[PDB]
Amino acid sequence: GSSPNSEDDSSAISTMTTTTAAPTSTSVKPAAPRAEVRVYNISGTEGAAARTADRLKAAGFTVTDVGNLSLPDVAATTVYYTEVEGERATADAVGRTLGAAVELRLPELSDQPPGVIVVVTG
Repeated sequence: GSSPNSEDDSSAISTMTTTTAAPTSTSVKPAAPRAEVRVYNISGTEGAAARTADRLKAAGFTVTDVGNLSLPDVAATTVYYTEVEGERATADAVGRTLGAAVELRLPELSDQPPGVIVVVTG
């Protein structure tokens, strides 16, 4: 007999999604060198003097430069430091490496040496 017929027609809906990326600005700033050591041999002798610089730079110190220079302020094998930041630490170690008289910023007034110096007499 009589059967119910389809009403009209059913509709449908939907949505659409979008996205966007954005660039990130990242910059790095240059580093600042701390404290340098420099081995001065006053008379010129064996490289055992420069050996203090070698082990030191390999220990993780900034610059270790070796040259022959007449220090008129020293009269004995002397490892000099200044007390800026902690420069006393490196020369306190090297003074024992070389086996020399370790001294404060006293040669600083006498001659004015750069940073920390290791003076060896020969």
